[PDB]
Amino acid sequence: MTDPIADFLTRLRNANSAYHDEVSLPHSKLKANIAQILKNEGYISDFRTEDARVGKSLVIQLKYGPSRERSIAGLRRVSKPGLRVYAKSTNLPRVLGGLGVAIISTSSGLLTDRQAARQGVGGEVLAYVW
Amino acid sequence: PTIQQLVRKGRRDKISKVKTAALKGSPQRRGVCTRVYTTTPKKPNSALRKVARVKLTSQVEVTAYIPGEGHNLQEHSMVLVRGGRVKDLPGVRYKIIRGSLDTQGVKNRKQARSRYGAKKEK
Amino acid sequence: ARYTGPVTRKSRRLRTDLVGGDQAFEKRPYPPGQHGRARIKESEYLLQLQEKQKARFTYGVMEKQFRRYYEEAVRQPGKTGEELLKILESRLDNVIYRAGLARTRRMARQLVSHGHFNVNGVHVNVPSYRVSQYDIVDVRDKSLNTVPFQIARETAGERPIPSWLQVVGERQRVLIHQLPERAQIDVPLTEQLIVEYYSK
Amino acid sequence: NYLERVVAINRVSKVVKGGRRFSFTALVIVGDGNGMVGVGYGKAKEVPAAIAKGVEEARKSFFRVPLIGGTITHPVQGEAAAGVVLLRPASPGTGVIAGGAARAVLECAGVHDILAKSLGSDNAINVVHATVAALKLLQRPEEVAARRGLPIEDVAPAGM
Amino acid sequence: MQKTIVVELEDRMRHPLYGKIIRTTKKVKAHDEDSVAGIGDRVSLMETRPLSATKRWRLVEILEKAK
RNA sequence: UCGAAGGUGGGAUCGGCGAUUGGGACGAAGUCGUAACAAGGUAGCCGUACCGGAAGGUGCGGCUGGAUC
RNA sequence: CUGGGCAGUAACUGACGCUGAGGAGCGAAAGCGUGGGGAGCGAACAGGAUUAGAUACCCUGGUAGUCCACGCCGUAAACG
RNA sequence: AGAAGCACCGGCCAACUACGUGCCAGCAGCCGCGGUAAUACGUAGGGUGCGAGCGUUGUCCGGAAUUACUGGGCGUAAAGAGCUCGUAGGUGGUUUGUCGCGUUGUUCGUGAAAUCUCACGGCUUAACUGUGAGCGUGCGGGCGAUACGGGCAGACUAGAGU
RNA sequence: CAGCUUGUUGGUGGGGUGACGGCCUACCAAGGCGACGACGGGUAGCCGGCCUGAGAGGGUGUCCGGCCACACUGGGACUGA
Ligand SMILES: [Mg+2]
Ligand SMILES: [Mg+2]
Ligand SMILES: [Mg+2]
Ligand SMILES: [Mg+2]
Ligand SMILES: [Mg+2]
Ligand SMILES: [Mg+2]
Ligand SMILES: [Mg+2]
Ligand SMILES: [Mg+2]
Ligand SMILES: [Mg+2]
Ligand SMILES: [Mg+2]
Ligand SMILES: [Mg+2]
Ligand SMILES: [Mg+2]
Ligand SMILES: [Mg+2]
Ligand SMILES: [Mg+2]
Ligand SMILES: [Mg+2]
Ligand SMILES: [Mg+2]
Ligand SMILES: [Mg+2]
Ligand SMILES: [Mg+2]
Ligand SMILES: [Mg+2]
Ligand SMILES: [Mg+2]
Ligand SMILES: [Mg+2]
Ligand SMILES: [Mg+2]
Ligand SMILES: [Mg+2]
Ligand SMILES: [Mg+2]
Ligand SMILES: [Mg+2]
Ligand SMILES: [Mg+2]
Ligand SMILES: [Mg+2]
Ligand SMILES: [Mg+2]
Ligand SMILES: [Mg+2]
Ligand SMILES: [Mg+2]
Ligand SMILES: [Mg+2]
Ligand SMILES: [Mg+2]
Ligand SMILES: [Mg+2]
Ligand SMILES: [Mg+2]
Ligand SMILES: [Mg+2]
Ligand SMILES: [Mg+2]
Ligand SMILES: [Mg+2]
Ligand SMILES: [Mg+2]
Ligand SMILES: [Mg+2]
Ligand SMILES: [Mg+2]
Ligand SMILES: [Mg+2]
Ligand SMILES: [Mg+2]
Ligand SMILES: [Mg+2]
Ligand SMILES: [Mg+2]
Ligand SMILES: [Mg+2]
Ligand SMILES: [Mg+2]
Ligand SMILES: [Mg+2]
Ligand SMILES: [Mg+2]
Ligand SMILES: [Mg+2]
Ligand SMILES: [Mg+2]
Ligand SMILES: [Mg+2]
Ligand SMILES: [Mg+2]
Repeated sequence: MTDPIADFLTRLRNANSAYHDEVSLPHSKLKANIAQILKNEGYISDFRTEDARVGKSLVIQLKYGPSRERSIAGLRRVSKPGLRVYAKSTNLPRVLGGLGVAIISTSSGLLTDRQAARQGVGGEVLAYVW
Repeated sequence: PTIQQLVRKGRRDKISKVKTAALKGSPQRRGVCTRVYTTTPKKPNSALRKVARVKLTSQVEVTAYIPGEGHNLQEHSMVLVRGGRVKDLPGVRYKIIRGSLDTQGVKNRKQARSRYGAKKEK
Repeated sequence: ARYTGPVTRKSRRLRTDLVGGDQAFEKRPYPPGQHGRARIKESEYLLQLQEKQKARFTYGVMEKQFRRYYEEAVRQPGKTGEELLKILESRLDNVIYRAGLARTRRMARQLVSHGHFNVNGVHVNVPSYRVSQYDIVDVRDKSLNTVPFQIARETAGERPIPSWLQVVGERQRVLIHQLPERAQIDVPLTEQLIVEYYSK
Repeated sequence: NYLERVVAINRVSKVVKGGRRFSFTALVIVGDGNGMVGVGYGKAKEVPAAIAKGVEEARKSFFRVPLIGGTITHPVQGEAAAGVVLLRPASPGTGVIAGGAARAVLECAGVHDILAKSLGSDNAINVVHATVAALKLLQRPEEVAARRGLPIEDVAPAGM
Repeated sequence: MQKTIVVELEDRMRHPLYGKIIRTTKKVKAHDEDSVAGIGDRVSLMETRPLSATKRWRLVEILEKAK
């Protein structure tokens, strides 16, 4: 078992494709921060933290339209544990030509491309969501 | 496969084959043109092709094709050889240049007249 | 070099008349050759080819030079077709044609070639000279009162003068307010096919 | 008043006791030239009949394409049976840089500014299907912002 | 090695093409006028003039001596 | 003392030729069979061993990429 | 005499994990060495039959082998 | 008034007919064309492209996502070792503190000139030439940040083992 | 191409140099390099650049500019900043 962030992305993607309304998954600070970013960008509905048998459990409810369509189109881990990926403020990645979101881990916390270019800081490219 | 596997063992391009072997870097090559003869092509063509055995100045013996209709070649005679395939003769990969040291141009030729060698008219 | 050949054949192949004037039409259909009446296959390459042919033979430019004009246009910021048109239009002999000093394009080219003009008091005789913004074009003061130039002295009313250059009184002089915009100035062609031709 | 392009015509055959019975297929692209395009396959024993059937199939199977001013909104990658097509938007200067089938589809749809590259199989039918798949995958800023919220969290420099 | 110590240095640097971070080790030879240093013994070094054919480093201080 | 060139010696290594001999490929409309493709007329392939002008045969084990009620 | 697995408990340790270039071990049958054993089967071999021929298929015999002890060999459509 | 040629015209790929020849002579980059009505051979007429050039040969990149980092694969198309254990190596669960090696921000030095890009300036234009700004992906020094990776010091039981 | 190395690896005293240094010498110790490819074989002047390419890459090092090496083949010193 390696790369829990990729595990988190895979769980969310599979549930979103299976048309599920919520997911459960072991809670870590990094996952909580990524969930906060996703909610702020509007790709999910609200999330919450429970207390499982051992440790804590993180539950995310997924957002769908009036018809049954997904608000999340894709998801892909970028900086894998076998090859870390970093970027500078000059050349932060662009997702769907700007219609998506790329998560950047900076010394000031997790940020999106817009929030990171407006601050002029780079860092590790965690994942694309769009 | 596996960036670590690539780091340990990089990509290696394919192996090509030299085609200019007798010319060995030169665009043309002089030869002595021994033992001129004729050859029948591969199965579905049934023609009579005019060829020659050329001993090149690169100290290699190759077989060349004589283009055009009608030629003045013979036994020992200096020719200028270039590259080119015939696709029906089995292993001929060289052509005699017409309009060079001993191979005079094609007589009565009127179209394209530069291949095969021919001055316009005077 | 120059073409120096029948212009009507070259218009009949491209199905468009490029000359106008006294020899505007040949008064006959467009079979450009012996087999010119054939209803032939229409490829995608053919449209691009013939559009670039129209662009070249509207101005009498040669393929090698048009090629360079293409890199200039694509390398210029903005768009591509309008920049190509602007470059092809700023040619001094074209300016002479558009300023109502010429019956055709060929004879405007010959007048520029034989050095009948000065720009900033500089004797120029290259047809491919490129005029610029705030350029004045002056006829050689020792070259006036000559028949083919004074025949255009009184006939300055029929063909319209575009809105980037300007002509003045009896001293026939040209002033360039700004570089043209050929896309809004007399396009007998679509510039979007030259670009596609120069991508294959 | 439509734009119709026949892309590929090939002669297929079926063997019987007597011999080979020949027929014709004619893949046709039909679109209004503005924002909407359709694809129809069509097949018959004679070329004009196959072309006709392709035309009605395409006209019935019209679908809508999201444009942002003469080009597509964002890059996409379409996947047919085995054909792969990549589309990217370009500045207004560019033309339509595409192969045969993709160029037919895009120019009928009414796209002026596109870089299209086919990476998978070279079959015309599958290239067309991959291109329409990518055009399906395309998105518009307005519903991506409807899906997410506060429709300014994008970049819309030109607009008009 | 009679007043000489051998120290292993490790450094990590991005792969030129694939972008992975590769770890590599060196082996420099350092000088001990007063030879007291054993196996393990993370040490600090400072490079100096050619004190020998192969020695270019001098021991500074033995920090966190071996366990 | 060191010392180029030279001399002596035993090896290493890279090529060329070589009577004769092993296979390979391509040739026409040659000779001998008919091994495979259908249950291809004894199901076929795989490993191994022996044998036989030649395709191959047979034994042992395996597989279905074969059948049977 | 001896190896592994699963479930339950949650008693214990506290990341001790995963994979693994080379390497090592095991590894059907046939085959090989030394010794023993040998009913049946059965390569090779012999005869009969079929056939134009039949170095085969079918029949009658039949040696190695198949078995055991101790070593070697290290290959299989060793396949899901 | 002293001054135009070369290549091609079956598809790719713009450009077609007649005559002669009759698996012959020959052509051909591919696959093919020629065995008596050849747009594929030779000539003519016509056409197309380019033009003081036009064709052929040779070599390199491209197309080729056919060595795949960007950017490919392994049931049957080429491709999972017969299976396991294990060395170097690669990779690593949750959580606290610290360091600031990786990472990232900024500044100083350097990254010669020419060449290259963008803007002018000068040769009648252009090629060419001068100027200014970029570029020079980097490296070294100083000063910030600590989200993630890593090191160091702990903790936990969910993985692993007993 | 899987084992290479004995001034070889290190130390001390001397010598030598414009200068540190096995650069050299006497003595002492027994090390040093290697699968992250030592030792060996093949090929090659290196770079700013040039060609190609969407880019990443690939090929190349000719004019021009910088550095290196050599001057019939091999060795040696002298004069001198
Ligand atoms: Mg393919
Ligand atoms: Mg010393
Ligand atoms: Mg011999
Ligand atoms: Mg058989
Ligand atoms: Mg048979
Ligand atoms: Mg039989
Ligand atoms: Mg059989
Ligand atoms: Mg037998
Ligand atoms: Mg067998
Ligand atoms: Mg069996
Ligand atoms: Mg405890
Ligand atoms: Mg293991
Ligand atoms: Mg192994
Ligand atoms: Mg064994
Ligand atoms: Mg056995
Ligand atoms: Mg035995
Ligand atoms: Mg035996
Ligand atoms: Mg025995
Ligand atoms: Mg028996
Ligand atoms: Mg028997
Ligand atoms: Mg018998
Ligand atoms: Mg095997
Ligand atoms: Mg088995
Ligand atoms: Mg054509
Ligand atoms: Mg005829
Ligand atoms: Mg002909
Ligand atoms: Mg010229
Ligand atoms: Mg190539
Ligand atoms: Mg490539
Ligand atoms: Mg890859
Ligand atoms: Mg493949
Ligand atoms: Mg796999
Ligand atoms: Mg198969
Ligand atoms: Mg296979
Ligand atoms: Mg297996
Ligand atoms: Mg380990
Ligand atoms: Mg480990
Ligand atoms: Mg580690
Ligand atoms: Mg970790
Ligand atoms: Mg510079
Ligand atoms: Mg100027
Ligand atoms: Mg710095
Ligand atoms: Mg447990
Ligand atoms: Mg000594
Ligand atoms: Mg000493
Ligand atoms: Mg050399
Ligand atoms: Mg490429
Ligand atoms: Mg020398
Ligand atoms: Mg000499
Ligand atoms: Mg000398
Ligand atoms: Mg002096
Ligand atoms: Mg001196």
